[PDB]
Amino acid sequence: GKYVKKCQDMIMTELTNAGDDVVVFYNDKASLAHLLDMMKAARDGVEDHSPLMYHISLVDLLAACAEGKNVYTEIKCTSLLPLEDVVSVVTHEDCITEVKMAYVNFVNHCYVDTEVEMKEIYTSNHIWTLFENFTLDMARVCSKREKRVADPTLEKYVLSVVLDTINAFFSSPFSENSTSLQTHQTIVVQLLQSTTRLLECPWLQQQHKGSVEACIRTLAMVAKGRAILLPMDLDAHISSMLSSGAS
Amino acid sequence: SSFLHIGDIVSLYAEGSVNGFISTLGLVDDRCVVEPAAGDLDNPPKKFRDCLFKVCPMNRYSAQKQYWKAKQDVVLLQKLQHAAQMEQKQNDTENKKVHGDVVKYGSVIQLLHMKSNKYLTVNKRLPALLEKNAMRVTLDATGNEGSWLFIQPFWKLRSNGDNVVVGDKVILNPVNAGQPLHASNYELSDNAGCKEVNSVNCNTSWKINLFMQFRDHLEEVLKGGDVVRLFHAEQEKFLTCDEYKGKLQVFLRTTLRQSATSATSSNALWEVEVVHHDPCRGGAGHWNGLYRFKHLATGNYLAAEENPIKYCLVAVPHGNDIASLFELDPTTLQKTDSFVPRNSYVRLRHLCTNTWIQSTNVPIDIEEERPIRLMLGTCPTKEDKEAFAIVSVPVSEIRDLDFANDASSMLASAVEKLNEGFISQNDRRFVIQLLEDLVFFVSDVPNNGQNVLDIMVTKPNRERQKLMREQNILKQVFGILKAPFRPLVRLEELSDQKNAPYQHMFRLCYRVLRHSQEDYRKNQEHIAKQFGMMQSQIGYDILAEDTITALLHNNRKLLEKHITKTEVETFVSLVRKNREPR
Ligand SMILES: O=P(O)(O)O[C@@H]1[C@H](O)[C@H](O)[C@@H](OP(=O)(O)O)[C@H](OP(=O)(O)O)[C@H]1O
Repeated sequence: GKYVKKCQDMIMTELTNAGDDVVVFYNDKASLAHLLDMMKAARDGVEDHSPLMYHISLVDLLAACAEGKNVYTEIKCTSLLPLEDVVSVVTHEDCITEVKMAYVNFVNHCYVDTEVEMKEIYTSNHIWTLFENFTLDMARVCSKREKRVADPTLEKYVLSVVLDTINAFFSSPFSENSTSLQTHQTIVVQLLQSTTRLLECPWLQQQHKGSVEACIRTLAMVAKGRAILLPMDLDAHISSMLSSGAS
Repeated sequence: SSFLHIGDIVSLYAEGSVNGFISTLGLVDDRCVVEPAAGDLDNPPKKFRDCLFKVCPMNRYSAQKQYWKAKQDVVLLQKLQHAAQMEQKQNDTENKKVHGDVVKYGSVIQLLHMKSNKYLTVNKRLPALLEKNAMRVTLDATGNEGSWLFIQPFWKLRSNGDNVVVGDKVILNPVNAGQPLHASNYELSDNAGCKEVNSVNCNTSWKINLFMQFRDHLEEVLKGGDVVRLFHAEQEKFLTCDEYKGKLQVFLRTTLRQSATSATSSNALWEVEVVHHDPCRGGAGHWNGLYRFKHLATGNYLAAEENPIKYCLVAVPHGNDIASLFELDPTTLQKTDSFVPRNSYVRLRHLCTNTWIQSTNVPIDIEEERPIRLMLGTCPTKEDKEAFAIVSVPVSEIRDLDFANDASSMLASAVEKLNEGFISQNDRRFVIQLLEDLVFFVSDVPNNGQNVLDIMVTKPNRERQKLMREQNILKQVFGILKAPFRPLVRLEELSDQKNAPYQHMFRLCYRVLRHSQEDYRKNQEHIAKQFGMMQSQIGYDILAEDTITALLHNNRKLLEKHITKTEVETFVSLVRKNREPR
């Protein structure tokens, strides 16, 4: 449960100076199309030794390396993968849970939780598109639970990395001065609504319940005043949530 | 360009989503907001006095915080009070010693509101009123650990441990909250066009504009933004600006008192403005610098215009014209271009048309018997006898005048609302609260929860009563009394529970009227001029009876003139109706 800064540093430098042989990113249009085709062919699942698994493992390794609130590795990790490609791949109509998890983790550990301020994050619509996709995934989970049939992988994605990224974005010192919050009130409101519905389900575990409660509390705290008001129908349960949190 | 020093008074301009200066609402309200529509850097707002802040160094509040916590053991309490007093004295000594030291990036500084004399602080145990996710910032008279605010560069050119230069954007981070101040776009419902300021992560930057320098802030030298009185030696009279017959006019008011120095009125207060290259820079006036005169109440500036003497002195609404410009020729020798010392004889000269100010005995209000307003024209030549002496003014007078002006503004708004035939419940509550504060101010008694309707004042404050009379606050009270009836409210219907808050409002108004005429002949006569309307409300539970009785019994002449068979008959009828000993 500890991070070795030196190991992360050497891994990052070795990966960068090794070349395209070790690190492969489908950032090109043709490469993006090939990734889309292989992902569509992998609708049933991801093979153990398929190139998609290798790409997911590489993205996870880069995200883990960038972890630890450092500056040496995080800048290089962000440079390797820009936000535009993450939005293009994650926001595509057709996608898979593993790739979404990997990219969301990469964004959380290399963009949201950066040790050094970066202007390109909190002054763009990339993360707001990401948040609308998060709301869509939450709605998908709710609809699936409506029919009593749901995919565990999607639930895990919505519960583990989605909530962590939402909390990090709305709990970082550098995000307190977001300039596009006022123009993007609806989306955040939607997020809150989605979270509320996710908390309304009974199957949520105690640890998951606590994590969702913390995320809702952070969203409400950031949503106190932004030239916005809580809808009364939505506020009906937010009042109970606040009462429970105060207790 | 110059470096920033401790004690300098500078203006903060918000940069980001909303651009504007930091201002404070009216009354004793501690809320801080930003009004982009009020003005900008090119065109500062008219009420610029509310956008001035003074920089102060670190202040220790450990003993004060401990004493406050303990209060919220008599010997222990006394020891804590003594420790707090010693800490305050030590902090004052440190501020005096460290005065004038350069400000370095990354240091801790505090902002003090000169107009309100309250330190800005960020409360870490409560959220903002509007933006719940944000954090509240408020002005505190004594301050606390929240006053501490680290200053950091906004650009990459500067770094920690570097001098701060004027006209540069900086970030203020509270020591406790640790969140840059943000000018939230959330508009204030109470006041349209006002944006609340809170503490939350953002990219807003506060530009620093220098207005008054620690070296030039010496009280011994006249400085821009300071209010004084101009006195004429030969005439032994004071210059003033007043609305004679609906139009503002400037005149040398005559006094029948045996002591000219005691003939001081709030409306006769004048402020000195210095002209500099930067419109927001006042500095300290030099003997070779242009000067302007401003009215502390009406806001108009002194000027000279073609006299229907060739030019007569009048008041203009804006100082954006060379007419308002004036120069002070010293009567005696001066130390080259040294700063003008306070309370020094000077001669006013109008440089716009190259004419010299003078005084004449021709009244401006000849229409009224025994005129008091006197004309002040200009002469092409210079006269040594036309010398005006400067007199200092205590801060208490400025605070009282500002409070009176704000209260008069809200009372005029309330009168307008009442005349419209519809007043909101929130507006009625605000009016009632304002009348409550006015009652407390007239009574000069601390607000300790005692029934203000029965408030008791041992010694009336003559200055406060004169301020109320001259500022037309009593006229506003009379208008409030007369507006609902003129309808909105009826005297016979006051018994109904619906108009109970209106009844309490009339109650507070009558208390105000009674408390402003305690052993003061001028106020007594001013109120008695409305004897007819006061008697029109006789009998009803409004306590017009007690006010009328006190006012008329205090003065023999008023009782002789006003009381007649009709008043006695009304009193007999009402006592028969009620049969009460009162
Ligand atoms: O001593 P008394 O009998 O009250 O008379 C005072 C004085 O003689 C004037 O009537 C008046 O001054 P001005 O003529 O200059 O107005 C002043 O009121 P003021 O305080 O409003 O000036 C009075 O208080």
